[PDB]
Amino acid sequence: QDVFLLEPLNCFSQTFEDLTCFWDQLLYAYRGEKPRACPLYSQSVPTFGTRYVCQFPAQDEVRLFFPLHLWVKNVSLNQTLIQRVLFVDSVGLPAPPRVIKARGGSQPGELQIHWEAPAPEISDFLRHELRYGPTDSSNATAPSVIQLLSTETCCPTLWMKGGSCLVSGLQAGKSYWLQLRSQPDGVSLRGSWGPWSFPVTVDLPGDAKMVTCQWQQQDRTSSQGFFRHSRTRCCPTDRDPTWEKCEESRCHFKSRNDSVIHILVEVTTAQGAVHSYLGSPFW
Amino acid sequence: VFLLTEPLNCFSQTFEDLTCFWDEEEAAPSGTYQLLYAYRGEKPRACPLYSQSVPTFGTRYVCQFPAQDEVRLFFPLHLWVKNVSLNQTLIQRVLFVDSVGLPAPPRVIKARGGSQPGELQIHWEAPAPEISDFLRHELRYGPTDSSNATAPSVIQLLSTETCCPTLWMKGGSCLVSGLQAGKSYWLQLRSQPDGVSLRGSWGPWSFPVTVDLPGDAVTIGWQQQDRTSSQGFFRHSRTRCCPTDRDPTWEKCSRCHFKSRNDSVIHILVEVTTAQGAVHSYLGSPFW
Amino acid sequence: PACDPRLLNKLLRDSHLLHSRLSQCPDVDPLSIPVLLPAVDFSLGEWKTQTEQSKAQDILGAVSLLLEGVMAARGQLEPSCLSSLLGQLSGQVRLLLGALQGLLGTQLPLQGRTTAHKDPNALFLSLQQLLRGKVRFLLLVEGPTLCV
Repeated sequence: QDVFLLEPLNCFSQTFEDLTCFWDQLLYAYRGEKPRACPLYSQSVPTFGTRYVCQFPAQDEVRLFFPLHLWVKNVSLNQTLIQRVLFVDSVGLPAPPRVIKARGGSQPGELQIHWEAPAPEISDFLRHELRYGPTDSSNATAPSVIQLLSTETCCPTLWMKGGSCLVSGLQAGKSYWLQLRSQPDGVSLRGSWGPWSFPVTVDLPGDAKMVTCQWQQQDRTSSQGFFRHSRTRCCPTDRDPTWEKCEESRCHFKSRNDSVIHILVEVTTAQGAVHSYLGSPFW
Repeated sequence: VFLLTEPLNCFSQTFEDLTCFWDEEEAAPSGTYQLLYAYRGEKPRACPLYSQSVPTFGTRYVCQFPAQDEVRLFFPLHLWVKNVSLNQTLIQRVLFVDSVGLPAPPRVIKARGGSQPGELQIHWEAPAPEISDFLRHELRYGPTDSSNATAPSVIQLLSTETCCPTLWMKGGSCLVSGLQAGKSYWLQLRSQPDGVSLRGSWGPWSFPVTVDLPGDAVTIGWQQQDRTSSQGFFRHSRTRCCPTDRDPTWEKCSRCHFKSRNDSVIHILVEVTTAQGAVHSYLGSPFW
Repeated sequence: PACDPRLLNKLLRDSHLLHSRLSQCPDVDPLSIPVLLPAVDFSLGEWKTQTEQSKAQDILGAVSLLLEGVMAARGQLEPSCLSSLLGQLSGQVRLLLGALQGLLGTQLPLQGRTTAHKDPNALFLSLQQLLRGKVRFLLLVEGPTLCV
């Protein structure tokens, strides 16, 4: 989506540290004080109107949980113009998550989305959501499926601020482009859903007392993988996945008793591409 | 406990009282020994000091402050021995009473065994006046049947949750699991200050209190033994709140034939009384 | 507003980060003019004898006096790294005050004991204490009592 297209007056805060009000000067006041003019620039565009936009200096002026009164004072006759009373608390339009670097770890349909939140100081308040669609897009922008990022035990905003999640339900196969957007929860901070992220073309690794994994490779291909001994301590992981060389269809490795196995079979052709067969974990 | 790093280590049990000392191996005659205190720039006062000659370890000089309201959280406390004539100072320390307190352990640790099969409802009454909301309590549950040279001290930090401490009736009762069922555990709780508002080392453990924790359902089977009077002293919990009231709030029924109810957890508590009148109760795993 | 525990934790964490960042940044020499800072020593004894209203006005006065001290503090710190730090601190205190006024109510501000401090480290420490002492205790013990 677009940062400006998200109402006589429109305002939006992407980090609750900066605010930007626009329509189509822009005098604003915090409770009781002498009004000041927000620095305004004219973004003239033939398609739309004049599109007057100003950005607050983001210095001790985006104070939260305070009523802000906006009145437009045009230089024509200083008459009454567009007005809006807003809570910078309650008009948040948070920036989308960045550095998504999502990988299809854990379950074969599972997609780990460990992201570095662009705003690290408010990552607790924001309630993110994602939209993921197939690269083919057989129905244009019809697949707007959205999974809310609640604070479950497997999708929290863990540190190294950033966060992580374990959104599931994504079918195995074609690489999925996904954009996350952030909106304040509403319990303390309120606002509209943030602009969508840049569509990142992440992929998932398709589909397929010692245990032998009897797998066969196709013609003119390779055979390699890793095995993560995460010991199911926590659902999410850090940015760097664990790497463990599959040293011998006859791969042999030592694993903890009654522990989960994060198996992976990776096939790369002569040209060089990602083509993997992932198997479900076993206890 | 007194001795439990700083030679002037201080000791606060309720954050309304302070007491500290200097450890001296050499015995000295009474006199020219006082402990002075001055919150920031307050006029220094002479703490009431008595000499305690610890046997085979030296002579302590513990003193206790006169009144309890004179204590104050969030304030630098300077403890120096400054003499115009003697010009001698033994130990130096500047400290905050909420950065050093070793608050008292809970006094009564009534444990009813909980509702879960292997469970321990520690409904302590929080002897600390108004800081039961700012003390990360610990516990040292461990059986007394084995007494080795090294005491096995299992530790749980009692993280505050929706069904754990910081509740009124002050006090608190947090569900702690992982204990052996029916092993007649004993346990004691320390009170480490929260680390955010109040800071300091762990206070002394409590008096080890025996807990007649009921056994598991697998240990009982309902099954009846010879000369046993079993009572169906069950509780019909409606999934309202995991922590239980301080009083033993519980329900009561050949077979009592309790009627099942919707959207509630069915708890069965088996109470067995022997010919001697001793309670030999076992618990069971709740079901939907 | 301030009812959210995550808001209080975020305020505490941000104040702690600012305090840590002040130490790294050099040239923190104190100014001759003092900065008036609130009265943050709470005696555990006078916490049952004070009702909700008195504690509310005391905390509001504390946070407001902290804001006035910081505003003077920024004015004190010549535009520099240590002003950027004081600007971030002023933002922190303003956020806390705005959160408190939503739940606890404006009521009537009151003035308590007056303390004078010299170095900005004192400002950061006192803000950390306010988010550790009276504010933390009122928001953690009288939470359900006062929010509704």
